[PDB]
Amino acid sequence: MKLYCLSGHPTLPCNVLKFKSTTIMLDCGLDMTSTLNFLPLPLVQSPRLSNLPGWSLKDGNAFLDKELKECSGHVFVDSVPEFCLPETELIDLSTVDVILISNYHCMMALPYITEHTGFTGTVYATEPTVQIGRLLMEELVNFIERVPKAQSASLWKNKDIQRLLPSPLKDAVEVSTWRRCYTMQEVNSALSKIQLVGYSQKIELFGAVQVTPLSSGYALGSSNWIIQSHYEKVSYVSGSSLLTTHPQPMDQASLKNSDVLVLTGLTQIPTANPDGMVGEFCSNLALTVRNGGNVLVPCYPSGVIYDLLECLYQYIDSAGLSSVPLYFISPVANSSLEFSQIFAEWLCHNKQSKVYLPEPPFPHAELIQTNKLKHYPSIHGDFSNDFRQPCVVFTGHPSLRFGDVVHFMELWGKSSLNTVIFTEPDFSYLEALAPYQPLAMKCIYCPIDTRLNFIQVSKLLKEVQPLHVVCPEQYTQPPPAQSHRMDLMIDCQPPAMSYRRAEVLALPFKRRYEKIEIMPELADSLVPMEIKPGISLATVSAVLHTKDNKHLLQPPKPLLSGSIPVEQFVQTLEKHGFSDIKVEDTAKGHIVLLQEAETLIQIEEDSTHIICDNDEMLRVRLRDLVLKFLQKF
Amino acid sequence: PSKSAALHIDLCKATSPADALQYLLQFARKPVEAESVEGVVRILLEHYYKENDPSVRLKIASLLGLLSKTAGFSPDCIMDDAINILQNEKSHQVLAQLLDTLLAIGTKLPENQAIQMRLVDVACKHLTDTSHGVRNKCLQLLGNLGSLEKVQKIIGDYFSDQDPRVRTAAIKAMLQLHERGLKLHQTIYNQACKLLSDDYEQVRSAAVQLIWVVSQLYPESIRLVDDAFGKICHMVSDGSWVVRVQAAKLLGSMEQVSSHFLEQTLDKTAHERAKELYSGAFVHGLEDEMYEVRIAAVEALCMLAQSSPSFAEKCLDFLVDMFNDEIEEVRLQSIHTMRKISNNITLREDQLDTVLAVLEDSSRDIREALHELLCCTNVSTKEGIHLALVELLKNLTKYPTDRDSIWKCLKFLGSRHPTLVLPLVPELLSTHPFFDTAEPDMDDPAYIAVLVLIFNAAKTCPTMPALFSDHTFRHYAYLRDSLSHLVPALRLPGRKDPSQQFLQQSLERVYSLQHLDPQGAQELLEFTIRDLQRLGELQSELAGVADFSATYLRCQLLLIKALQEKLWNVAAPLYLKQSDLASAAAKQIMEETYKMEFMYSGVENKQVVIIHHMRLQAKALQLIVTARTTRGLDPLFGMCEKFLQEVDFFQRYFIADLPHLQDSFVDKLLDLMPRLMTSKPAEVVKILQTMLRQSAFLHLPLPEQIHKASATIIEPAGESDNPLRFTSGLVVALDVDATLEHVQDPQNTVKVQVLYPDGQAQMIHPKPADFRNPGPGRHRLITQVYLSHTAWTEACQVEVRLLLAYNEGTIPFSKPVKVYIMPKPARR
Repeated sequence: MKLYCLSGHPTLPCNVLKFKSTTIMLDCGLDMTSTLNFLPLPLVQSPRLSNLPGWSLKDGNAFLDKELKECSGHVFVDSVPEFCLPETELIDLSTVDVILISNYHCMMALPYITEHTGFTGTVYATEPTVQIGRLLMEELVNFIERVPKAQSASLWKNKDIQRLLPSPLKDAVEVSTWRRCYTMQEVNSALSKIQLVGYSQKIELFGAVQVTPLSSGYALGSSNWIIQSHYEKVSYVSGSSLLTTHPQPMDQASLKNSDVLVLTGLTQIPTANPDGMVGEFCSNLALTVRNGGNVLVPCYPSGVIYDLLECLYQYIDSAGLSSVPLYFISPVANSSLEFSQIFAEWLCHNKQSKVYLPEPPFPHAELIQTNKLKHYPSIHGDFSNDFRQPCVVFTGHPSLRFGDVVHFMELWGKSSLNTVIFTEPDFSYLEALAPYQPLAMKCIYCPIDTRLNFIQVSKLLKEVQPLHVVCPEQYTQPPPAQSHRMDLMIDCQPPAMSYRRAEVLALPFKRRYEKIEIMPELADSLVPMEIKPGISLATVSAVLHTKDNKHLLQPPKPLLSGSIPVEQFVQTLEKHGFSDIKVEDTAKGHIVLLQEAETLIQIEEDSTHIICDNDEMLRVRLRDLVLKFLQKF
Repeated sequence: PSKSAALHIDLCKATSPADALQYLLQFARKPVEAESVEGVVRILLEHYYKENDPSVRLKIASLLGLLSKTAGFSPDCIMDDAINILQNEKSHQVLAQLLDTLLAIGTKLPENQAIQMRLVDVACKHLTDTSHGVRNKCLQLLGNLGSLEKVQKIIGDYFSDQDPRVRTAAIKAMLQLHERGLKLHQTIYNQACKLLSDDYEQVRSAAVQLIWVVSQLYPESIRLVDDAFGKICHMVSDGSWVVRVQAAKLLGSMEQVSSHFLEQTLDKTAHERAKELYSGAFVHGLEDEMYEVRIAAVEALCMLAQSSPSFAEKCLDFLVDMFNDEIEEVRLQSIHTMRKISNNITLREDQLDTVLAVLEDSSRDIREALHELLCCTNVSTKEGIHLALVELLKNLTKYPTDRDSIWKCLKFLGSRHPTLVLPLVPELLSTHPFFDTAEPDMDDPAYIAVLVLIFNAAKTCPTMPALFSDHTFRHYAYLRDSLSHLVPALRLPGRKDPSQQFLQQSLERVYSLQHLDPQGAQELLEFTIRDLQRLGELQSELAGVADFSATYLRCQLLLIKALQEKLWNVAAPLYLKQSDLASAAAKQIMEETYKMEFMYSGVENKQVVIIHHMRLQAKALQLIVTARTTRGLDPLFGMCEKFLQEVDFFQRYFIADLPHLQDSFVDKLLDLMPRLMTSKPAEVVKILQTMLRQSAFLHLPLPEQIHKASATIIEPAGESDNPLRFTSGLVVALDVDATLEHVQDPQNTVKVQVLYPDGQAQMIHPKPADFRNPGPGRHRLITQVYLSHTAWTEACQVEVRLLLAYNEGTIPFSKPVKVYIMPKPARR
């Protein structure tokens, strides 16, 4: 089996696995690291971002004064934001056959692969995954749109200028394959190419393989995959959460007893205590509200938002802050709430029982009923009619480089009393908040993570004991933040081979057996026979019939094994009718003479030889005799 | 060069996966070779291929195919690829890469015989793999390199071989062979039946396309097309909906069939129960699954119903009951197919529910489609006409907006069949047999709706002017006066290129009368300017060319006034102030030349080089004025250098048309150019001054019927004193709806400009989905403009205008609109 890893990102993978006669690729990363590097897109053009000064080449040859701009001693690129792609040219994705999805964050990059490249096979994902993915791509395409900034620069994308530029523009990787954003017809094309699957569903591919998804528990419908043939097992685990969360809990029973385990989607901040930082969030939120300002929280419309609103529901009941309202602003807000509402069977047992006792599983429907939390699609209109101060706003995009988030903190940047709270760990908040610096806004960084830490990784691997482990180089290596700490690296016996962006591995396995079926009449015909205690064997003579890579045998040249004894030979010749047979002995063999047809036979250790005259019927009699005095293989 | 350096770098590095993948990715992603060095790069790649890492070898083969996609190489690369395929039997990845390279070489450029495709086909046939290695790829190789119009044995075996993927690839090759022709046979029909029975997905989906194509090839088995059609229907009842959509579209593409077999498909009913009261293919395929197979079914039905003159009634009922299909796409497609089949068609009972259909909530598309259906339909009975009228009047009095479509469909009804309405004429309009009936209302829409039907009926039959009353006489006069395209001409007793030549004559008058006094030139120019402006108002198709020549004459008059300014009479060192009508003239003349270049639609390079001549003349006049006002000899030197540089740019760009310019400013200056290189700028501008004073006037060749662009904002109206209210810092979205007329490159040229009353301009670009194109050269811009600012004390007026940018500068060509904006402060 062979593995091609097309993403150096630890969280956003593309893994092309070649097994037997099929090709199965997993996940789709759309790295917004280049998005972090590009300039933000104001919904309404702010004067300061309009007149940001232009950083200049020290040589002065290139037109980087208008290709690039500078702010607070730091430099950014001025265009529409780009997105980093996985390297598609390592393997022809047309020859790549079947695509699996873990979760919506891992399906963000799907129209790129599914429209332009020429892939034409089938794609699998669960229902909540595919629906929340459609909502996310709708939000993303809207925000790259809704104001077209068609400017694009390329002389900075020249390699020499990239070398001359300072970090992190010096630290930019694979600038050449960065692309502009995709559109609704592309979205609909991929989302019609999709097919559906539930948990523990066995999907057969060509008889060659069978795939099953299991609840990882990180997100609503987030799923680890299991690919098996009848002797071979690959467990692909990406982004599980074994803590008590809202989705279905993680299921390791089918995960164990695996030949090859690939592990991705681990935590980004290992030292983060989730519930503790959630409590710190609530305390800081109460402090800002009591001070009388406005709080911003950028968040994806799944997962962490639901957990945050539940805890804020309990905390607002605790602190008695029913005066200050909550506004959830995103063009996907209404459909996100409704989809989280009806997706019930994918939840955990507490929420399923909540469904079974006629109430909605999430409390934010009751929050809407009590009118504390109001959802709004865009900031223009009735939201502008109903805005309040002091206030709470959960805004659409967490990467901060486009949307209602950037407009709101352009509005609120001058004030100090207001507060921004980061809640998603997928980006460095320093490089996120660099363009607005200097900033009077209070910034409190309390990231929320549910991906399993290395202690739980060690526990899970010691529970399941796979034969081979595959993990990223960033998980093998110590982090630059705390290289002194030892528990921050994955430990496994045997040590897992690593991989880098666009790398090829050949996994340590050799294909030996596969699954074939016998047919009952042929099994009736076959009679086993025993040469060794506990070993009974039978020679076979059949016709193979193989349709759709599944194999069966039906009735329509074996050789010998075993030495023949001379004493039993002559005894059975005498009792069969042969007479006047004389035996002489040698150093290792016996020479036996039969006077009829003048037959001389020498018997040695793994050596027998019969010499006679031109005779036929005696020869074939001796043929059947010597062949029936041995075991057939 | 670069390829040799890359090969040397790869050989020097020689890392196993790392440098190989990095070099391959860099060479692929950087650029195409775009030269003949692709062969040398391929030779270096073939030399480096004799190594390990078959994955890197496959990547190199893909890079070779990508390089061959530029069609630089042919036979040498073909021979090298043949050698590599013969000597490189190393597993599935390298086999697939070789197959892909072979396909790229075959389909890249040659497309010829004589070992350009036949040798590759023989090589693929000999190198067919053992287990999924090349089989699919070599099948599509032979598909795209089909030999001649003389492979059938091997494709027959590859139909019955192991893998469904290989089967589907063979079937795709069959698509390719049929679209190249190749005249398939009936053994393909038999094996296509046994491929229809294949127990597996998508193999069926493409194999049934093959059974369709052989059936439409020829109908000779025993009945071949009827057997194929029955197989198609028994395949339509499969569960797989993609298969069903494919099935329905392909059976609709089928056009000839046994008629009795078609009614056997429609055979099973409350339709015939209702018919007596008045007096399984499609019947599962319509209400089997949702709107995909439903739309495919109705398109199939419309195509074969347009084919068959019979058969329509047994789908007439199956459409009239399947209006209310709870999917509006299915609704609209049902109405459209009823229109397209509505010929030799009676609706003796179905009028009631098909008009309960046009009674409908909002559904503006549905109601319009039903009006089209009623205008293009036929009816048989006078009672049906009567009830069609009464519920049509129900519709008009219930939704008084689509009365225009109501009147036009009543018109088409009267024109379609006039004789049905004749007994209703006393009844539909009250004409009490001896009384003086009171005069009906004139502009009452119901009465208009009945009158237009009456007149369209009376087009042919003459036996009802006597039936008319006197109010009907004067109302026919008024309706014929008003709605010219709705009522026709009748026989009632009461109602029984000079412009182009003139434009040419005036222009040649100016051109001939060029050689006279500057004053008389001024009055002649003014007179002809207002003349051509009057003509541009007067006509429409000459308006663009008239305004274009008019603004050119305005240009010339402006320059002549700038020359005749008294600044030249007054001595040089003074240049007092405010007499710089010359400078204002220079700015206006430059702006008019830009406008004259870009805002107009049809311009050709003769006009363009005339424009650039005039722009050079403008820059010369501006240079003269700045020379008059400027004391610095080095600023004079700089301006002179830049001006002569631009003259050099002009002549370099327009090498041509120098014979076309006779006695021209620019060509005489090009003759005197080296002396300008020698001489000091003072005498340069002196000679330039006199030179342009008695330079010339060029002719402007008038082109064909060109137009000038015109932008009109129809929304927002801007007369509203009700302000648009919001809270401070928040944004309000304001829709902009404008009509653009005669604009090229609209999504890149038309940009919105908003002036905020604190004085700042915000330039908003529209996304290219906002430019709808309903017709030829006439576009609609529908967009959002996002307005925000801090709070204001009162309402103010924000300006919205449409700017046109070129490539460099912007030109307004729209009337500005004022929108009242008022932001409130925060509520708490």
